[PDB]
Amino acid sequence: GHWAPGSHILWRYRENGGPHVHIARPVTVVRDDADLLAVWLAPGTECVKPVLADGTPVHLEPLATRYTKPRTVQRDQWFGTGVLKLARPGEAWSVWLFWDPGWRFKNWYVNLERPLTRWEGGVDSEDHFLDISVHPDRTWHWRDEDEFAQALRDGLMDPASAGRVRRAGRSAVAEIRAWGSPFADGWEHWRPDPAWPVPSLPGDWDRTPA
Ligand SMILES: [Mg+2]
Ligand code: NA
Ligand code: NA
Ligand code: NA
Repeated sequence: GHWAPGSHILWRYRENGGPHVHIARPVTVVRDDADLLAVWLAPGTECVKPVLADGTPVHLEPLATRYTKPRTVQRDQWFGTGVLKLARPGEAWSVWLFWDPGWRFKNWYVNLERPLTRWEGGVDSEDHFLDISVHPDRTWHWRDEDEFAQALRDGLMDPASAGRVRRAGRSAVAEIRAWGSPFADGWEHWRPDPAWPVPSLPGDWDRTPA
């Protein structure tokens, strides 16, 4: 069914090309219905993320080896300001909103990704490398095209799957140009309940969907 608002769930990503969870983010359900899942990732939340096995942050590893060196997982507090994440069922992206301090809206970010798979504890995806940034003035640009390219060269995607990601990118860009959902929907005015606690990272955050 659908989770009640205020419910705590996990928003997760698998490792690239494998079954194990490498990102796990406890989030609070904002909305969950036939048209949309919306969740809030609060500052200070304990999350899991990948790191290189030698301790190098993934983003700090030179691009040539970023996707080839062995990885492990680390638990640590979410860095920086909170994120509201929105995803339509079946859609090969989610849209995340970020604000500067004092809730001054900054941008929407379209994260191209495998359509979320719902399971008992939350939703799982696989990241598709390419992102889009959208500004309040309705302009847009790609982000992480370099990572996308490298991931292709390293065989993390085959040309077919890469084609599908770019097709999704073009569909999201058509939505941005049309100023469709969720851009036009006023999520930038959304605020969390100040009563909501910060959700904990469950000890079994790594369990696979049955
Ligand atoms: Mg991404
Ligand atoms: Na979506
Ligand atoms: Na709007
Ligand atoms: Na919006």
